[PDB]
This record gives sequence, C-alpha cells and structure tokens, in this order.
Amino acid sequence: HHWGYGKHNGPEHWHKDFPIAKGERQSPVDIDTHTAKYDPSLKPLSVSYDQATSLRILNNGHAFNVEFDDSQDKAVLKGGPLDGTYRLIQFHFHWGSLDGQGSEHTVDKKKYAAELHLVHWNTKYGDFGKAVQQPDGLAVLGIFLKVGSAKPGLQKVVDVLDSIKTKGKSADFTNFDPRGLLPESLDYWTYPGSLTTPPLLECVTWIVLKEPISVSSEQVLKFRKLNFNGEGEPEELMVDNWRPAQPLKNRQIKASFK
Ligand SMILES: Cc1c(Cl)c([N+](=O)[O-])nn1CC(=O)Nc1ccc(S(N)(=O)=O)cc1
Ligand SMILES: [Zn+2]
Repeated sequence: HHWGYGKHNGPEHWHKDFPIAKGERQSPVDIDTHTAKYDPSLKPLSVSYDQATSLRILNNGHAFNVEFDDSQDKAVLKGGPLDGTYRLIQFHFHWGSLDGQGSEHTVDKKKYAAELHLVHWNTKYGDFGKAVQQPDGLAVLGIFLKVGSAKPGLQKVVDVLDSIKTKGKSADFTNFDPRGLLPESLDYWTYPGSLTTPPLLECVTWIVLKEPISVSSEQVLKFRKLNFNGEGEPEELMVDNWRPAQPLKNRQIKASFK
C-alpha cells in the first residue's frame, strides 16, 4: 500500500508516511499574480541545453521521466534567482484526465492541462542524492501546457509512450533536445518549495515560467493512455497525477517581470 494518486493513497494520505507533507515550504502553490512582487534584482534565467544528452525514457509508475547523462558539465540552469550552477537530470510531466486540470501550480487559481518539470541539481553537492538533502539542492523549471496547436518538439516523446505503457518499461531515448519544449519568454515566478511527490523534501528553488507552451489535444491524449499499473495488472489509466496547491505559509513569490 504505497503512495499514489487514488482515494486511499493519494495526496491527502501522503503525510502519514511523509510527515513533511504538512511542512513550511511545500509545493505546489497557487501563484497569486497580483501579490507576487516584481524583483528588479532577479537576473535573466540562463538555460543552456545545447549539449544535453538524453539517455532513456522510463515509466516509473507515477509519471514518465526523460533521463539525462548528468556526468559532465552539460545541460545547466544558472542565473535567475540561483547561486551557482544546476545540472539537468530528468524531466517529466503531470497531467489531468480532462483538459481543465492537470497542472500542479495554479495561476490565480487557473489550472492548466499539464505541467512540465525540468529537474536540476546544484553542482556544489556533487550529485542528486546529496543535493536533495539541502535547502538549495534543486532547481525545478516548471512550464505550463495548454491545449491548442501541437508542440512539434514534444512529438518524439509522445511517439515512444506506446513502448512504456506500463510501470517499469524503459526505452532508449537518445538525442532528445529539451530546447524544443521551451516557450519564447523566460519570464518567471520563483519561490522556495519542495518535491511535489514523496519524499516531499524541502530542497527546491521553484522557477515557474509565465508563458505556457501549447500542445495538441492528440498529444495530451497520448499521455492519458499510459498506465499506473504494471503489465498484466488491472488497467488504471495514468491521469490526474498532480498534487493540489499547498498552503503558502510564510513565503513570498517573486516575479522576474513587471
Ligand atoms: C529523492 C530521489 C533520489 Cl535521492 C533519487 N536518486 O535516484 O538519487 N531519486 N529520487 C526521486 C525524487 O523524489 N525525485 C523527484 C524529482 C522531482 C520532483 S518534482 N515533481 O519535480 O517536484 C519530485 C521528485
Ligand atoms: Zn514534477
């Protein structure tokens, strides 16, 4: 009886195994755009993905991850609110059963159809496992998805999902360029938070882009064909794998833009 997204193991239950669920810097949050303060000291975000080396795509039973070789100084996030250099390790999405929900962060209570998380670890801690034990260990770049025109740079991901329908399936997924998932603008909000799935560790500087990307209805429909269950188990579609907004408590959300 491990954690998931259902009535009996979903977000409202996670605090029993992971008491930090009720902590002081949990994610996601609602971004109140009128209360977020423009901070002219914030730097432009530096996203340098020219040398990113995707390796593999994995259905891990809660989402799918596109994994990167993070053994060298490649694919890194700097600037913005960050001190020093953060290296890309994986990306994944959260999405809904319907186009009207799926994002983890919300904007003035608006839910997007999905949310992309590009996960990076602070190179001062040497690798990901040590970084998650630190309050400035990770930087997650969050990007909203709305349904409209297709995102051509997403299609390679969509097309491999049939090969990882079920929990534990992976496929080689080399040469995927995450630059194709980025909107035009790097305007962002930022706040201190947590992992949005167990273990819910309070180690993340969240950077949420204002501009969503558009994906087609057909692209997101293919996300919704994935399964939470393993092969030869009763089918439970992988949908609504999002945690709701958590209390802001004593935090300030800062905007990079006026
Ligand atoms: C904790 C841990 C360790 Cl340590 C390892 N490892 O292999 O070294 N893997 N993981 C798993 C993990 O929880 N990651 C995670 C990343 C991003 C998010 S999100 N939705 O972007 O906030 C939530 C969870
Ligand atoms: Zn996530």
